[PDB]
Amino acid sequence: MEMEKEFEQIDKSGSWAAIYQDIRHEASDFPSRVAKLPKNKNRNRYRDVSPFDHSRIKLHQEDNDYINASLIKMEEAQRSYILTQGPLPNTVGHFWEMVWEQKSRGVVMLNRVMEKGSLKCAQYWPQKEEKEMIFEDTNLKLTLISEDIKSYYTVRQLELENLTTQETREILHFHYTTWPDFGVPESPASFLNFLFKVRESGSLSPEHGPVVVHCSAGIGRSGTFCLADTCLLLMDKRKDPSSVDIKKVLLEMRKFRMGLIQTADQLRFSYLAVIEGAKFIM
Ligand SMILES: COc1ccc2c(c1)OC[C@H]1CN3C(=O)CCN3[C@@H]21
Repeated sequence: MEMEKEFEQIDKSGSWAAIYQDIRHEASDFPSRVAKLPKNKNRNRYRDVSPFDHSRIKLHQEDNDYINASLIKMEEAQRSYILTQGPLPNTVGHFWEMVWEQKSRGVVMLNRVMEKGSLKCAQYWPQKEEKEMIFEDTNLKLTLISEDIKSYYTVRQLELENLTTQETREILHFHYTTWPDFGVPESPASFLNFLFKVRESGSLSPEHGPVVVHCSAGIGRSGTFCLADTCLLLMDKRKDPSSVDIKKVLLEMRKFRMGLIQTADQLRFSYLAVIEGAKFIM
């Protein structure tokens, strides 16, 4: 079925939970043996969210190459994404090592450091120009260059220096600051505006390594972001845009990381975002 009328048909019939449970039943199951090794316990935030072995990002280290991060490679859309958890106190150096080694231009953050009165990820970037951060375990230096605070999101320019080689690179930090502590946003307008700002920066384009996107677990809000981006790109590429099937795209993405889209409300919100976004594109 088309999307917008499939949408109204699920609303009128109140069957979002049944649709979402079907997706959960059909989703791929692949091994995640490296994630479960005892030496990696303090590298995982949640015991039930792990990268598959076949698609995990490897650190360029011989001691321990493990990080909780997955490469989502979308062949028809010609887009790739790295989805990862919010960094932990003992993985902030690994996080920036990955950004460096994978040649990423941008980092997309969809959570606040504290939500619901609890810490959802480490404070992993500097807040003042004159107070830079040094990660001694991976030999990197990170400096805040500029910050632009808007009503729904903040964009930061950062400098990452590999202290071994003295090479430097500019990284863009796109921080969506207004996702509610509970539920999903009422309108997709600010989320879509944010997606378009990331696009306009070059961070999603083939001349760079894959964008790094995270929330707390790296599957819910993060899944909404890449699912909406890929569906909109396919609607531009194809002769028949009504052929784009958001449930099929989501199941394709779940071949590369488990659990993408965590609730039936997130599934409905993803439909809404693609529907509204397809009208603005034209
Ligand atoms: C309904 O709310 C929105 C918000 C943003 C946008 C929407 C609808 O339409 C599609 C794209 C096209 N676009 C740009 O190119 C810049 C921002 N907008 C995006």
